[PDB]
Amino acid sequence: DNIQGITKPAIRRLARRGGVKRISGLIYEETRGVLKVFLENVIRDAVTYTEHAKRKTVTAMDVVYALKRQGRTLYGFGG
Amino acid sequence: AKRHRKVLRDNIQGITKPAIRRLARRGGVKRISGLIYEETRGVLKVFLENVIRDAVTYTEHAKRKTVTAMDVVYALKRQGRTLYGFGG
Amino acid sequence: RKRKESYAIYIYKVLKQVHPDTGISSKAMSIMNSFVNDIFERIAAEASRLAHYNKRSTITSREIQTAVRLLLPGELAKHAVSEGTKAVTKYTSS
Amino acid sequence: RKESYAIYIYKVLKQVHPDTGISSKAMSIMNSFVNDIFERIAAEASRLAHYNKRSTITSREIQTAVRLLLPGELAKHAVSEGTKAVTKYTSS
Amino acid sequence: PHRYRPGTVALREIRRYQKSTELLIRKLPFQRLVREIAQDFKTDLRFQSSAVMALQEASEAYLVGLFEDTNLCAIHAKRVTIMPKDIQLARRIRGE
Amino acid sequence: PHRYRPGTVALREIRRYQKSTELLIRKLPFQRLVREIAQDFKTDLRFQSSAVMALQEASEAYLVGLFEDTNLCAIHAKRVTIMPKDIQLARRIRGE
Amino acid sequence: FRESPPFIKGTMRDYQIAGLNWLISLHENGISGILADEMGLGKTLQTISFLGYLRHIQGITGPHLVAVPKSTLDNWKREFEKWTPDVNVLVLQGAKEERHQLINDRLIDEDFDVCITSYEMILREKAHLKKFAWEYIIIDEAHRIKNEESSLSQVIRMFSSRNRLLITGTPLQNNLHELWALLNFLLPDVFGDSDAFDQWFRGQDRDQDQVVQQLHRVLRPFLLRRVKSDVEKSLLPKKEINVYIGMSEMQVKWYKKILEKDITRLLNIVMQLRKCCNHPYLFEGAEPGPPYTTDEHLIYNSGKMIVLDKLLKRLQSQGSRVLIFSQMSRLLDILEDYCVFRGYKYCRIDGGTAHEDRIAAIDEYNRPGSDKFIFLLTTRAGGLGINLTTADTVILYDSDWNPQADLQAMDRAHRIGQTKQVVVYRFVTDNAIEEKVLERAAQKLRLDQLVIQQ
Amino acid sequence: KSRSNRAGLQFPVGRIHRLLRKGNYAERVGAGAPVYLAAVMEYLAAEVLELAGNAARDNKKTRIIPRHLQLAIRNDEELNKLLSGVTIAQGGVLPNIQAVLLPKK
Amino acid sequence: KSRSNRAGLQFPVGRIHRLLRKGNYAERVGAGAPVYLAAVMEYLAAEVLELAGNAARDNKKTRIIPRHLQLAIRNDEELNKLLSGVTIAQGGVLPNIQAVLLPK
DNA sequence: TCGAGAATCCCGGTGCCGAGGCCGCTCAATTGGTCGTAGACAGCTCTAGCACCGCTTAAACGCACGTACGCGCTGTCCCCCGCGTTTTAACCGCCAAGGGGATTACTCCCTAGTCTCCAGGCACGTGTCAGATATATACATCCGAT
DNA sequence: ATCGGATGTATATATCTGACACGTGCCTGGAGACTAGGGAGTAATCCCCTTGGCGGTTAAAACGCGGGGGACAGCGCGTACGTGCGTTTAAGCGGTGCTAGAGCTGTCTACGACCAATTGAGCGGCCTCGGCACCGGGATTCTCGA
Repeated sequence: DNIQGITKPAIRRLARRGGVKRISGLIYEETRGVLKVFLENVIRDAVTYTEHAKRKTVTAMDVVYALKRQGRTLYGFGG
Repeated sequence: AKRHRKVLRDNIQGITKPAIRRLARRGGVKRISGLIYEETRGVLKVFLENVIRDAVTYTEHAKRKTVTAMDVVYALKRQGRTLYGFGG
Repeated sequence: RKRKESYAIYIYKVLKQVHPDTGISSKAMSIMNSFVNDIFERIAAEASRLAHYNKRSTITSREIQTAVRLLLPGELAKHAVSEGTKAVTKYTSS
Repeated sequence: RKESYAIYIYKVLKQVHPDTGISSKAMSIMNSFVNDIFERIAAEASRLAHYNKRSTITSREIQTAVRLLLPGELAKHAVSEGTKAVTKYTSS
Repeated sequence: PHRYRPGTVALREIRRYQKSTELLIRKLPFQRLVREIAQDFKTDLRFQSSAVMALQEASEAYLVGLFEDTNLCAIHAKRVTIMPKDIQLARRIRGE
Repeated sequence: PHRYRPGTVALREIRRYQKSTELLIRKLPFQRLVREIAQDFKTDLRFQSSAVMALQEASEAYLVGLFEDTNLCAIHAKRVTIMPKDIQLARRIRGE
Repeated sequence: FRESPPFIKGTMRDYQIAGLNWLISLHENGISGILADEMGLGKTLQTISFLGYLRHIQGITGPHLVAVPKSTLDNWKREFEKWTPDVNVLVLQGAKEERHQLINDRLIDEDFDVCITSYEMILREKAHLKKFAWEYIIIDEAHRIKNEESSLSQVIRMFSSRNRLLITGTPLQNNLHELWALLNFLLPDVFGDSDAFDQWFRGQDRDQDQVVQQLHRVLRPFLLRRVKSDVEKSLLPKKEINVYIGMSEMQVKWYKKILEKDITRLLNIVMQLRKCCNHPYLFEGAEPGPPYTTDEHLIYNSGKMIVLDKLLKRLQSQGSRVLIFSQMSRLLDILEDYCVFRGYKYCRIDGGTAHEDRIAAIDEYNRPGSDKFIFLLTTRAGGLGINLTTADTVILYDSDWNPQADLQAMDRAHRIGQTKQVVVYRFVTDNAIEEKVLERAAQKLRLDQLVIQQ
Repeated sequence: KSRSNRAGLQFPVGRIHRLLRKGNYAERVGAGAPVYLAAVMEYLAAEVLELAGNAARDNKKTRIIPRHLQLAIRNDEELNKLLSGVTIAQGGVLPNIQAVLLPKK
Repeated sequence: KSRSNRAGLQFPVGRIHRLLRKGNYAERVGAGAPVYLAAVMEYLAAEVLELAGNAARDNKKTRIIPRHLQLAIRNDEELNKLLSGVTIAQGGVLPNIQAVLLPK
């Protein structure tokens, strides 16, 4: 379907920024299983704000308002 | 030589070697090493430096000199370690 | 003197409606005293940060129905919405 | 239309630096930083004034709520930067 | 027939990907990952194109915040390789 | 000359200290640990005697919350013994 | 009945023959009247004639409980064994693994008459002593029960008896509440007259001789207090003088600068008006040196020690043996480094001195031609009852905070067999807290001397 | 006829609608708004005391003492995420021996 | 005679006194409470810029771009504890390689 | 692979003090009735979002290899457990002080309401130069080699 | 230890483009002058803690200890990830239509705020009597051994 979105090298160039040296092979089924989780505790709190404000357009302030709640405050978009 | 209270012990050693075993036995560990009993006595003193400092600051704020349990729970609430069982 | 106004009876009325031959100890009264507040002062301070986004003032029964689906993680949000709204349509129609 | 702080921070830069310009998106961070510090002091100031059953935010209910949030040897600084202003805003 | 040893180009990506702040994961497939997952929550949604970036600037600061704390449990086991034995320890202490 | 093996009484404390909720660390020396540390912050303080318990009910729920997450890094190194190599990893991911 | 019955041999003395027929009057009508006397007049022998006298005459021979302190618990099992061997005694001691043989097989089988006990044994046998209809329960040295918010007031009222007896040596504080609080335990028909004659006691009576000295004819069957100088008519000395002195610049400036610090350093009288007034540098903040080498100008500083800086060149040659009571054993570590450093042969006791270490020093302190003259006491453990009769000069330091204590601590001088002259000093400075305290000791003593007068 | 028994609740409503206005949570509080709050207050206190009624019959006792609540919350999965960073006074801990500290057989 | 300039400051006090009344923090705010908050916010906002300003020339540029604010909070012993939850758009991290991954 | 033998469970007793009922109470919820207005629904504009289609080349995939690390197995020391042994330090009780924390209850003063200006801040018009591509310049750097 | 690449930094015209700036209304702050509600500031009365001494008990803590099971370097070893090269292949941007909906404009009620009477639901006390804590005692079983 669409979990082919973030690829194998697109996890490798993340893990280089994380400062690891040799990536195993079993990670590429775990990382997609932990990136699909983090888009179900932000988007689920971005749909809830946008449905509440009676809009059908998820805006850049909802996601910063959702990420404000669970201690991952994101600067650079508004507040 | 006898006049002094000097050559005796501290109060950070007030929690002793079995009272760090029986904490860790509650934690589900099998064999503690022998090195831990100085590491844990440090990190308990740091955590009480980041609760009492947020407790006296409330107590100086009402200009009381009586650190009540309401002040202690309200310190623990802000840093995400909410304690129940003392009213509020 | 010093009424101080806990929830010592209302919790105990709920205990006589789900296990009507039990009892609750007075130490555990003070815990459930401070578990309904930690839902009260977490929803009420959530709708205060949600009416302030859209710039309204009226905390309605929709700035609470949104502020329950954020806190209650899963299978408590799918009941306390349908349990709360049960105690609103039964409210205004009598 | 809106309102923001993109004219005051540009002045506070032009005290401490005469020449280093500041870009667009890096003003957006400093825009959304002193909206974070405002909504972390006051929300701690309000709940502090409500613990004591009073009704009034004052400079005695901010100064306590700045000693909590500021980690260490910043509240030692920032108290000396606030009370320098009260003794001018009152004494003039 | 020149070739570096294994253990070399893995360093010349670290000291290059810790300087440039380009967006790592690909911006068009990450767009249509977000649009799929929201459709389990409400159908017929439109995103601002400066709001789908707000997930891409924040999910990367969660995975890099995971892999900079995964490796401290890998090196703790005295090997230099991450495994899902390490990810499932890293998410255990913070956010299970 | 009866004696259990090493690896036995260490289990018959775990399944006994995970049932009884008595206060583990000693209540009178923990009182005068709190009264000392506050005197670096403000001299001449008095505590409520039901407020010094509020530290004892909360510090134990931090150390037990540390040793139930220390051991997951000890077992991850495939030994069954905690060390300050593990505590300094456990505090790294949450609260350094 | 002015002889002793033939199970009590050995000719009980004439001041206690008159202590039994007068004690028959307390048996009759039920009043559990207090029996107080001076230390040494054999109040034991007036009680064994109360738990064996019932056997042949009154015919009871039942359970009786006697609560005595543990420091005198060694005495009582001997005294029944001396006089009346027929009786049952049952003393109590031991840990868990050695006591319950005296609770499984001795008490519940009713195989006892006199259950001599300790005060800590009451609170840990508060089930196993409830199972008996006690007959005559006697508590000796009866001044523990002055506090009614105790857990002996609110324990020993639980299990009951027909009548009783109490023995102390003292009528208590002249704030008057500790008299009635024992009387609320003597008879439960007294608390209905305690605060109902409440106008009849509270007023500071100018007519003592026409109310208070005529109040006694109601109250004379409740109490007794006697004096050893009417049983020997020879115990001559009773002498008590004191000085009025002043401190010096390290605790005169700091006498009047710590009030700037205060008006820690809390409870100003104990913290900053006994420490910085009696004996100096008790904070290690009035030090010359971190080498702290003991020297003069570290005993010259005190107002009090500067008497002792001149006393122990006078006091050594007069020939006495100097018993120094004090408070606060932290201070005795200063006085012990006054005689180690200056060569005075010394001994000591405190509350940390274990009981065989105590008497092992006292016996060498009672060698007839010995060496060590100076014995460091403390007023709170210097009221137990212990043989120190070989000295003749006592220097208290401070104020007698509860004013019977150093008037009970003089019983380490005039115990039986002291024909020496007895001098007892005292130290009180000028303008301090302590004159008002010794005014408070003046008022708390000119009204129970009254009771000895009246 | 009250308000706190007009919608069939068992919590109070007039006490809550007092505290949504003196607690300074807004300027205007809707009339039908705290009545919707005083059911979600009670459904979260008729869920813990339902599971506490399966600790007293799981340890053969009658009262609810705070060891029961600690066994009530932690064996649940849905009240555990709501109360993730939440302690309970003298609660102890859930019994859990990790699966490698066992004996050999 | 304006209100911030009488207090000797740079941040506005005519705006903070409106952002305390209308945010439902409390009913009554003090007279000086938006001066002492317009100063505590001054110092912290000056602190990030100046500590971005010394490192505004490690790359020898003269525009602060969001990499430099990231190297001004994460390169401080005390401001990092105030913001050890936050992120920044396009901030990155510090260059570090651990002590076993190196060539030896 | 099953008998000695302690630990743990499970019965029965006692008895004690907290939890629940019940009374008197008083004061915060509850109605009814005013009166202002924020939000609700209708109504118009324009803006930013979706879906296309065609072109160009970074960037991903699947291909070899080949060495390098992860795991398994070993003896090899050595570091913490399990149990009997001294003394100690918590834990009660007690003592004798006095003072710092909480309703009444009074009467200043500093914050908000209203009306009327006005200068400061704010988007939108031109309209400039500081980064960043680039492309050719020399210039500092770890492995096949000895 | 030395010579062939493969990595990196000093540099110049040479451009695009965004940050710093100038010219306009309008919107909010602030001066003003009353007016009241919050809280300062004393002033009685009562209840909990602190200072440094005494008494005793009594399970834990502290100190030895031989011993045994784990930690920890070695060393073999073998798949498994890294590195690099021809091949596909989807991102990217670049227009270009086409219209959904975000944000607003403009009425006008439906609905909270608030008032003084109203008058029960909920509040601290008091007495009590089952639940559970405890102490014997004997069954049940869990891990050491042959």
